[PDB]
Amino acid sequence: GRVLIAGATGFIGQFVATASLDAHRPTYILARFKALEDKGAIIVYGLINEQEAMEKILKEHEIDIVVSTVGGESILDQIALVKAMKAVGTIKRFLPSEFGHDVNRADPVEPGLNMYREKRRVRQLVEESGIPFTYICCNSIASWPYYNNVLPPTDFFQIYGDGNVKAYFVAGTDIGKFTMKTVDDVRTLNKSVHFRPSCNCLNINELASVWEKKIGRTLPRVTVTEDDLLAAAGENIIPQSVVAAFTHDIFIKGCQVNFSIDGPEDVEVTTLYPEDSFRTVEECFGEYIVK
Ligand SMILES: NC(=O)C1=CN([C@@H]2O[C@H](COP(=O)(O)OP(=O)(O)OC[C@H]3O[C@@H](n4cnc5c(N)ncnc54)[C@H](OP(=O)(O)O)[C@@H]3O)[C@@H](O)[C@H]2O)C=CC1
Repeated sequence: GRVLIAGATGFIGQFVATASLDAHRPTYILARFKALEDKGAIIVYGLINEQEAMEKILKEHEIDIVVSTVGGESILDQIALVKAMKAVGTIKRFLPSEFGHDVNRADPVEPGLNMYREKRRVRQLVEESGIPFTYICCNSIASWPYYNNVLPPTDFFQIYGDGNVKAYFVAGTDIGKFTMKTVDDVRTLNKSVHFRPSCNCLNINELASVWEKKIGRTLPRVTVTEDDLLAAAGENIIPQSVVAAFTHDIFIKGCQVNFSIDGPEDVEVTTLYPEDSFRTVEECFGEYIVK
């Protein structure tokens, strides 16, 4: 199947585009990069918010799989993309711009809640339009989780709340690799795919300690309270306050870990692809040290 990726120069999109090419999939990358092209990508021109233009591309290039990685501020640009895929009727799988939490289960404060409102709206449209779908709920990219946003700190650690709430951290390269595995898997059709690598389930205190090992010394630790984060969210400064709201949901409320994925509409990456190891946080934090 031919893959079209929208947002391939984006933060997440670069990993997904690169993984697709590595897997020897025919990959088309939508342009409003040199490394992408050298690796085999075909560049096509347009914007996902122009319905007619998208219908043309999907038809002319015989696209089977569409993956959108547009940013938090462009979620509703996908509305015209969904109408376009419904029109051409030949799409075998659509992955919207999801790449985070389960937007149905999580309940962040504003203004994070508005972004989830928009992603839910796109899901409703996808499902009513009968387009086959996969929702990538891949939790947190493996990084230092700065409340407003590279590298982890070298002065002091800001620890949210008790620093004892677990989250899942996934290498950008693993986000890409495992995402592309799902696009034509029978087991991920019309499912949410959750990324729960058991070795990468860490709290902020454990993240700090991993980093302390890498830098060969300790830093003081200071508390950033729940109210500190809610005050930052309450400023409604975009996109910083959005990240503050998500930080509160993850590290104060436990949103990544506080639900079962046992039901028929949820699958989990490590059980789908057994004996296929995720990179560790130790490993990722090791490559920052090469700078
Ligand atoms: N799990 C995690 O830790 C994280 C997850 N997220 C999620 O990942 C998703 C991707 O966001 P992130 O990588 O920051 O996105 P970026 O802002 O880094 O990249 C967005 C990409 O979308 C392209 N784009 C935007 N609008 C259009 C359009 N109308 N038509 C065609 N292309 C368009 C942009 O192109 P251009 O530059 O030309 O405008 C850009 O290449 C979001 O849903 C976000 O919520 C993102 C970061 C952290």
